[PDB]
Amino acid sequence: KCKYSFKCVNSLKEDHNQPLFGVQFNWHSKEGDPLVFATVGSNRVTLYECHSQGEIRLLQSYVDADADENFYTCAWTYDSNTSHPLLAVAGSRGIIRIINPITMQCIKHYVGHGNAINELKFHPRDPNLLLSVSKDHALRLWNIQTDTLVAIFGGVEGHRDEVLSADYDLLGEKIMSCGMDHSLKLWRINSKRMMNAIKESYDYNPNFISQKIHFPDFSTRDIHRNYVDCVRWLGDLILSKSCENAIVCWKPGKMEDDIDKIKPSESNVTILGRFDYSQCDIWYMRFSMDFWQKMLALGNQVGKLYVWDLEVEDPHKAKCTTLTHHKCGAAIRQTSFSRDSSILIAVCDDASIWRWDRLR
Amino acid sequence: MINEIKKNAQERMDETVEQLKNELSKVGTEERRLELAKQVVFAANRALIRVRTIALEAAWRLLMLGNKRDISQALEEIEKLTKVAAKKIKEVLEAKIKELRE
Repeated sequence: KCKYSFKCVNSLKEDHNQPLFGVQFNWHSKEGDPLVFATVGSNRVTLYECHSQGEIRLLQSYVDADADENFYTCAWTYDSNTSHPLLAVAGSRGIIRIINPITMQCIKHYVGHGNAINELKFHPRDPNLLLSVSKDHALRLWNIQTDTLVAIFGGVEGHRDEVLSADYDLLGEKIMSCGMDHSLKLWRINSKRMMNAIKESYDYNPNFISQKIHFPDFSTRDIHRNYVDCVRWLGDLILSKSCENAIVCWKPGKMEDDIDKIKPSESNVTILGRFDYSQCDIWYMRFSMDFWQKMLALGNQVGKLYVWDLEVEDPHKAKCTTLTHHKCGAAIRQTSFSRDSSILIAVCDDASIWRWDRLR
Repeated sequence: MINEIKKNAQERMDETVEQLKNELSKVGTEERRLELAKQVVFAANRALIRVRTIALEAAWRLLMLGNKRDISQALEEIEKLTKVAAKKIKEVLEAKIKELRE
């Protein structure tokens, strides 16, 4: 049974008063470094630093020239040479912006088809490989050092409709995407073809032909009945949610099947458990985990934060005391754990930020 | 350290495997056996998770120490330890899951 306990130590409402869509702590930091998180919403990126006694300090504030920009997602990386962190941001205008957090300067930018961007993820082992999920039938892999589009996932046997979400596994050997067509698709990026595509993107110099991957390495529509808006890897297992107020834990093939022996033709799936909750059946409601994947968090549309202990097998027993506050009534779009799992931040539609410090 | 990062990881991953091997020793109808098989799958996944996250944390620590010849040799060695520990976890799973049936 879950043992985790949290206390609300602070909260703030951002001056712009617009919904905050994204929040991400920077995990590319050493023990002893300050705990920094980024929040995105409207045409703004704001960096905050968590301090003692619940203090939340404003470090940086970025305003995009394009007043019509509505940032939805952000993801952290670091510069291969200097090792200084970098923040990628994207939203409504279909543009990926790479911001240097020291100067708050947009150094690089990438444009795909031009459709709004749903989600951003950096490759766990290659900091220059950025995965973009946009309001389109395909997902893109970018090389931000050489500024090239490595690969396009979709088409003939891609998602029949808009891809909503995607995630890399712990070692960046594979991607699991999901979308409007109810399907979840496996794209292996440790294949000879994908390794070579990556290599050539690095070897390219002015001071480029992208791979068109029309077919996945596994596909299923037997997990959810409605659109899948959030997908995450939990080891060799998958966590995914729909509008049916549950996160489903499942795996490809049968109970004992090794994820790396799974054939593209595999017709079977195994459901392992469901993380039940309530009032979170609206569009763009994201779930997150800490570094060690010991905790699962999900905010709902009325300002309640559900937490689960991922070390507990039975999802019913894994349910931790729900985090509530009398002045927190706005939909929680996203939540972020600090690198050490001591601070949990939640961001809402009313521009509020909520800080929960782990008691136990 | 560069030497301590590879060492602290080697032991941490090996203490992971030892904890799974014992966690598993603590583990019938067709249904009851499928519940035990799930339990062993759950346990080995938690092990695969730990090993991979140790590698990630070992990798990043080294990457945040900038040799360039020994720092790339460090990651090379750590990523090799990870594949060894994952193999051993997937073999201890395949031994216990066949033991419950037999």
